[PDB]
Amino acid sequence: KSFDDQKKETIQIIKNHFQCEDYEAEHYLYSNAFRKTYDISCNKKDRRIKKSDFVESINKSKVLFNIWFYQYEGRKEYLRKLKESFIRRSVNTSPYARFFILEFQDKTDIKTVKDCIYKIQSNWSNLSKRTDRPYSPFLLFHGTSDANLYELKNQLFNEDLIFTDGYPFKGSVFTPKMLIEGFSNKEIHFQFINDIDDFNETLNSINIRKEVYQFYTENCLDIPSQLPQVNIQVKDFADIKEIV
Amino acid sequence: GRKEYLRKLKESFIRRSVNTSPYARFFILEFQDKTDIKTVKDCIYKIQSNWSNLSKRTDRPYSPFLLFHGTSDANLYELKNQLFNEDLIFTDGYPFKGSVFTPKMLIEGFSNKEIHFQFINDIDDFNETLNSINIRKEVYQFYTENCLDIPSQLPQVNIQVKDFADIKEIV
Amino acid sequence: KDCIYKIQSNWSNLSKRTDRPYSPFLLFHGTSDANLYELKNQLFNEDLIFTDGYPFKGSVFTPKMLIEGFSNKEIHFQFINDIDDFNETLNSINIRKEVYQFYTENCLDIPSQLPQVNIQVKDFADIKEIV
Amino acid sequence: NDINAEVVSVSPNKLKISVDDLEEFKIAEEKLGVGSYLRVSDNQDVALLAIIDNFSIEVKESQKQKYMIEASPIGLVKNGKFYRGGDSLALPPKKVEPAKLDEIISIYSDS
Amino acid sequence: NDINAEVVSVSPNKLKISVDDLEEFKIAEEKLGVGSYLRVSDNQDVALLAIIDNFSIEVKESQKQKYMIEASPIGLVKNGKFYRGGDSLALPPKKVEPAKLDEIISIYSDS
Repeated sequence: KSFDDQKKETIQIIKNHFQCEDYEAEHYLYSNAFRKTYDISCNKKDRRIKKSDFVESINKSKVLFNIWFYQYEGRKEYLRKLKESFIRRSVNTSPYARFFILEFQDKTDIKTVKDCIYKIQSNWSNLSKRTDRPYSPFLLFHGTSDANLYELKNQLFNEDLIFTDGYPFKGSVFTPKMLIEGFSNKEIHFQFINDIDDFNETLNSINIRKEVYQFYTENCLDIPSQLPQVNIQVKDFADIKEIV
Repeated sequence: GRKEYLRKLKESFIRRSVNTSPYARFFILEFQDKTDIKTVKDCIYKIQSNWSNLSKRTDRPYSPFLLFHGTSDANLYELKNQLFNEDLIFTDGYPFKGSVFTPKMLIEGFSNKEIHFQFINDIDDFNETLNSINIRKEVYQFYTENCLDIPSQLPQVNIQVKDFADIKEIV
Repeated sequence: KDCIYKIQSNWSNLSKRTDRPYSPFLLFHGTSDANLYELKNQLFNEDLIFTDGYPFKGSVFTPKMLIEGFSNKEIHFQFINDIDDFNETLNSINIRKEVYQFYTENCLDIPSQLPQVNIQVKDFADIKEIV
Repeated sequence: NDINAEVVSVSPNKLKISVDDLEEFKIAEEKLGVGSYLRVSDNQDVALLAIIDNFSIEVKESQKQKYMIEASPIGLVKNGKFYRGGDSLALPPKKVEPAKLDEIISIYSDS
Repeated sequence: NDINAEVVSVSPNKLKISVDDLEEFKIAEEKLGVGSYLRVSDNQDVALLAIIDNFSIEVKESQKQKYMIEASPIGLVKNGKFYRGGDSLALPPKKVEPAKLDEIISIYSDS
């Protein structure tokens, strides 16, 4: 049929099946089921598979990228589509421990990565001098070498974007409590989680409400399921700036 | 006697207060492998208590600079980790992992009342913070067998000690 | 009691002027529990308020009471009952610790990472003068 | 940052805004006058639009300059769309910047 | 606790309420509005029900925020039954929470 003649039919067959809201089916389940339909269709040999395990493959927490819903309405609409689906904002932003896991690889420029850090810190931190409850986001970068990661951390400090990583000196063991103080520190703009071993130790030291916002391209991690997660796949790292 | 030995060393080179003026005081202590960790800690705490003014009544505060040499990085980092757990907050120009030496962390920590003293890892960072501090700098050396080489334009005292524990009552 | 009052008067500062108060930690060994609780009951009667980490009857040892009582101006000192309560209090304290030991015949074993000083006195009456 | 303004008090229909820095003077002449439109938010998505009703820039000997702006909230912007009937509570402090051309246009176009 | 609101002053028909601590940040938007309903009590059995008339949230540098809520008592609930009364004295301080749905329903029901 036509393109519009099948949009208002595919949603309800999974809307009543999972008994979820509108964004949890149109943006979360329709998008993931489109590629896994396309993946078996674009295969050279195995075209027809049984859909017994198809219903559990689309229920993963990751929101998958959809190339066909990128060239159709452009990058100015798909990022704007994801921005009001899982990046819902209010007038008052509560002091929650927000974690931003962004995927950094060797082809990504430091300056492109630096621009999203400035966007995340501006939107998701209130370091105001008159706050009784200041908050700052936590940032995790993965999939890159330590030498390329240390170059990003060094340039952020020279541009007066003061952060903490739990390592106040050379030879220091990783201390969670410097990151917790940096959450409540007005002079610390954000927190830099170095790796996964320093990640999961920080979750145990936080008792306030915790939110995880993961943005990746191919590689995604295993966040614990009790935390509220947003896992969004994008082509380039520059698309992350327009969502956050 | 040993009391006379400490009294002579307390007055020949070291002064009791040096007029309590905010000066870039450098304390170079010769840490050996035979020296245990805790007698360094008593020396660090006595240096920090005597040679800093972090009270809120002052308007011109200061903190001492600490440098250690002759020991490996294994027990050097262990001493720094032990001091941080006891709320003796210091800085060494490495605010995060994989950082270059940022000597201006040592500059703000000198005037910071929340940073008790300044750590210096080795010689190369010691000369780098020497050119970053503009105010008057003095170097106090307390060594047993190896004495470090200090630039000749700085006021330096060199004090030989029989061991590491007698450094504590000299300062 | 005269030794405890001298330790509390000299080695504690609980004045309202300061904002960094401190209180001593007291540990006794070599005696029975009968006169330990007699000493503890009499000190609490004369408004020398202390904590031993047992805020109620049948309590497990709570070192966090000694964390708060160290910085509390209304709590004059801290009591430690025996060896096991001493070792677990040391792990709970994060600040610098010093062990001041006064004994006559038997001396306790102290962990070697702590600053220890050992005083052997002729009898208990001299301890009030040295401290 | 050219402008550093911040909500310091919240009434049912009045906001007092303290201008801390004012690096760029041209913002004060044409964007901080009486009747100007202010964007009151902690993020770039959901905002409170306000109309400047009164201001006072007091300066004295040793203390810093006191620039206070009295503004009345007039609506709410939800990632592009303006919502008239401004009674939603903005918990102070909130970062205050002059409203863009799109936000002022959206006041009358969306309703 | 999500909200710590508490009566600091009592007038014959006016209540002054200070929000000492606010944690949820959603209670202030909907349940602490201009005309919202509050429950004023020290127990869950008998309470003073009041409608807000005014509020003010002031923030400055060193001291904590001053979220003052101005309310007027309108009645009295006794074990889920509402008694309309102009003057019923609650001795301050009293712990204040937003009124539940069945309490506001009971205002117009049990009369």
